[PDB]
Amino acid sequence: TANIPNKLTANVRTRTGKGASRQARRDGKVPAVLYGHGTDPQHLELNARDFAAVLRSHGTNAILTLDIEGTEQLALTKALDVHPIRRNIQHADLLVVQRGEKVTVEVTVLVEGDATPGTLVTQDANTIEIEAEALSIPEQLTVSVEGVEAGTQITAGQISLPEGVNLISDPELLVVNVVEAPSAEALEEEGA
Amino acid sequence: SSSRNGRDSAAQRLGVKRFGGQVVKAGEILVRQRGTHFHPGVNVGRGGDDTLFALAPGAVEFGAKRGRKTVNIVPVARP
Amino acid sequence: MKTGIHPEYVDTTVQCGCGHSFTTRSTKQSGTIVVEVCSQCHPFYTGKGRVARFEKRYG
Amino acid sequence: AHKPVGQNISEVRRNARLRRHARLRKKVAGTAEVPRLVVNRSARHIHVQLVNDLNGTTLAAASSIEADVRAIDGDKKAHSVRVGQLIAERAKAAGVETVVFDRGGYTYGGRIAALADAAREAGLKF
Amino acid sequence: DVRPKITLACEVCKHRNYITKKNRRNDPDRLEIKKFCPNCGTHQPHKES
Amino acid sequence: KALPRLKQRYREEIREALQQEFNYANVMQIPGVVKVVVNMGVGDAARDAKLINGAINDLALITGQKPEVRRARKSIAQFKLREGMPIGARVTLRGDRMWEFLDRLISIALPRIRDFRGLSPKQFDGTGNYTFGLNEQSMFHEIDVDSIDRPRGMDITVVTTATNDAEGRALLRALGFPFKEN
Amino acid sequence: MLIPRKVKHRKQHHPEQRGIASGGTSVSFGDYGIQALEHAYITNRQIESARIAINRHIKRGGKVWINIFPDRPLTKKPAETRMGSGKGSPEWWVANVKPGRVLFELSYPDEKTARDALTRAIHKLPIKARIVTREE
RNA sequence: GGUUCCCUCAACCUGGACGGCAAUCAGGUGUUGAGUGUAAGUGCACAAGGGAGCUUGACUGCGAGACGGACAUGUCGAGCAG
Ligand SMILES: [Zn+2]
Repeated sequence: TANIPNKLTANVRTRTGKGASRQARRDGKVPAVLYGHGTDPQHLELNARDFAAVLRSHGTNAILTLDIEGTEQLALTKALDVHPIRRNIQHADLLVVQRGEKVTVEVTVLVEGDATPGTLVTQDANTIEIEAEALSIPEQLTVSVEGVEAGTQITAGQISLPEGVNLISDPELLVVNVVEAPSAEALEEEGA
Repeated sequence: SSSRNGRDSAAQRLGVKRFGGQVVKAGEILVRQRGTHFHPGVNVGRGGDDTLFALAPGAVEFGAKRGRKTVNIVPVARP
Repeated sequence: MKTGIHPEYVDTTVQCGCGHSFTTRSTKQSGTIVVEVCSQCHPFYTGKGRVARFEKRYG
Repeated sequence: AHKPVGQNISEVRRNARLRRHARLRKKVAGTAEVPRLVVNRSARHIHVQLVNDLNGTTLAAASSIEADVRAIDGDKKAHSVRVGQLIAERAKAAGVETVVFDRGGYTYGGRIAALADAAREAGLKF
Repeated sequence: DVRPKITLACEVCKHRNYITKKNRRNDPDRLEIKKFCPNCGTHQPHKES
Repeated sequence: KALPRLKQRYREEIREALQQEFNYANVMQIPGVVKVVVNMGVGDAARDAKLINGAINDLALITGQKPEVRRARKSIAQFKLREGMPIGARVTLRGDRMWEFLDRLISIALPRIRDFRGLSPKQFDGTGNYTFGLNEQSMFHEIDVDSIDRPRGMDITVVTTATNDAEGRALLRALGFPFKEN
Repeated sequence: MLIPRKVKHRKQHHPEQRGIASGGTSVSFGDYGIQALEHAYITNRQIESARIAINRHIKRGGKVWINIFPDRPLTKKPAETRMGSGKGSPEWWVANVKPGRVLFELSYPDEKTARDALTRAIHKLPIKARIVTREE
């Protein structure tokens, strides 16, 4: 697994605050912060539409290469602030990384396949933690429910991870819990 | 029907009377309270009903010693 | 040890039915006691008139 | 591998004494005008000090480790009298004439009481 | 009255110097206690009337 | 001048016996015996005062010292027990007086139990202490059987410096406790 | 109908209806959910009517989660009485709902029947609402 | 009640004649979840909580300085002498 950093242009902010951040958003920008082992946080700005396009096609853990006044800098997306109602991106944290560094990251697990026709699939944990290289983070993790019959606890320790990726969360999480499908009498009694 | 409630008692005007940096005389009341939310410090005593009063003239100063909030009196140097 | 609150306590001597003797201290005013079972007599340690009545009149 | 189960009597005895020394020190305190006489006792020796609690400084100190105290041919309490007289001479050589007694947690009696009465007949009043 | 009011008097000058309460079930007898008697000027035995 | 036999036996026949068996690093780690405590939970003393009085009379004869009178620390309605009244007795033994009791218990009293079959070795207190009870009290020669009113047993417990039960059994069997083969 | 076993205080002030939801604004258990867009008090009678409507549409399979509980009592004084003389006895239990909160969830194998099922539940509630999924 | 000195609970695990979830005994874990005559609140493990010895200050003449206050009430107090 290897990745290509996504080019983004970051402008150093002049004024910070709640008044200045609101104005920046009205112009189609997202405030962002570049901390890490640089140990001197930079308060940057990013194009709102261009930043979100990188997230769409590469996920939340997107590697970025930024252009701060002519100088490049490898950055990782650490966290995103999203409005519950408008589904905006109000803020973003960027963590400085270098090639070969190991970072602990939460990646999504996806359920695929078609199990026994008399069963219902209920995925418990949405994400699991790993620890891969800066440029070698998987964009998704895949599990398969094929021919899985009745009650089986698929566990976080049974997920096929690529080379160089080590599971950080405990290996006994319940990720996918295939169960016998509820009946019309199980629906009625549950919830009263 | 009716209501079984409707009682209450007189407010006792508890609280901090002299605040930080405020010059006081000797024997003057600093804090009125129920328990020892504030413990006495230097030149401060505790009354019968847990009242803190100054034992010497000076300036009030709040501190903290071994996890306890305290009230201290520091002297004022004569000109 | 307080003075006048404890039972009167004097060295004694035990003599068993197997001939064994000790030198111990107990509370008995007599000064000695005699016992027919000791560490050397009881079967469980060693591993070895009703009995005599049936073994004399009947055999 | 040996794994002890509980607490040795040394640990129980030590923490209990510091527990009852702090209960003592909630009243007594040291000032340059009226210092505090702290006494520490062990199975072999006995120590004293004159501590000024306002700034945390020790004025004078006498102990049974001194070569001249060892020469005494009495018992342990005989050395405590010697140690008490030394601190009274050193207390008055620094202008101190009134002190307050800090027994350190130990029971007042025996070796501790021998030292205090030795320092009382020698000039110090407390 | 269970807890009535009693007057303690000096046993030397018979002066009634104090008044207090006691439970006459827990203490059926007259209360005997030492209190300062201003007329005598010293602590004297005071006994209930 | 002299010593009790068990202390004499323990000092230079038992102490080094444990040395090669358990291979200690310091002589300070060799287990010993700390104290023995004799208890009688009367229980039915909530009904009469004569019950608690009798127990403390016998217990002085068994050991050789006055007992306490352990008062209840709780009020229990189901037991008709109100806090603050006698419910039991207790004696602890240390030093010489402990060793004689351990001498007489093994030599005289223990084999005097009817149809005696030893003592179970599984009654150890997790960390190397042993306790056991008796249904009666007539197995002692310091009492007179005619004067005996009713059975009133004890709860003998022996406190040792042993770390675990494995070392607790080793010390106790050396003294001579008759452990069953199970 | 959901009713708490016991509440410490029976007669309480009205829950405040200001701000937007701090927590619970995302789907955690099921695949689809109902997100609120207005403030209201959702009564347990409306919750029961709104999860039966989900049941009657998916029929056999699938699982339904309810993310809110009617904890807070609203009192009503007896009818045709003048104002005064105390505070009335509690009658109905509500859940303080703020915009952004996710009320119901559903886990059904196909999409069209699951989205249709949740719409039938929205028409039983006194607020505007929308259907959300687990994806960003 | 005053003073002087000593102590750390509740709960849980294990072993013990009646004895059991729970009585008395023993070991370990346990920093406050127990307890504070009596409602609640503010406090109290430094203990204001548990135990023991002596005891009557549950005093007499006073009281700088304050809190609170329509007024009348009410409240705290170092220090002096017997
Ligand atoms: Zn008189």
